Amino acid sequence: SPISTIQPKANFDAQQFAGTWLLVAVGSAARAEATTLHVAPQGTAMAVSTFRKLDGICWQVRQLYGDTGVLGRFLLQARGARGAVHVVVAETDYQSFAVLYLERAGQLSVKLYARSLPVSDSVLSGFEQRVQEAHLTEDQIFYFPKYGFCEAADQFHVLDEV
Repeated sequence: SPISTIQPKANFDAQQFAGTWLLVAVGSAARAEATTLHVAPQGTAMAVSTFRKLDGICWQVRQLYGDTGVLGRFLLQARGARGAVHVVVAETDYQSFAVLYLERAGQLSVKLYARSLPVSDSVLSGFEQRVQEAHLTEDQIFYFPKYGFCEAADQFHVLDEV
């Protein structure tokens, strides 16, 4: 459980974390992009919508980040075939960036989100420093497009995992 060694944002505040986040980069060993997150607090848990533009069409996936009893630590419960996904919001100033850790089947990934572009060089370097500390190489870092985002899908392109 590599993600259990990660400290969540102290006194994580869902209210300040709410809103829109843009995916900047992902560090993962896991073997059409431009992603956007819409976060809305639901008491203790967080309702999370993910939007991705594929071949011009915007798709939306509605999920629920369940409260795990530790502020800043969430759980995307397993969905039969889909293994459970542990989520941790580590570093974040709520106003410009967020570094999140995800774990599935014991495999840790690190994601960098921003409120708007461009992201500061300091945050980018910080993220890179966190990626190597998670035992991931520079070649396991994937930077997403700064163009191609979308944040609205019609009823025919919405997947509800809630």
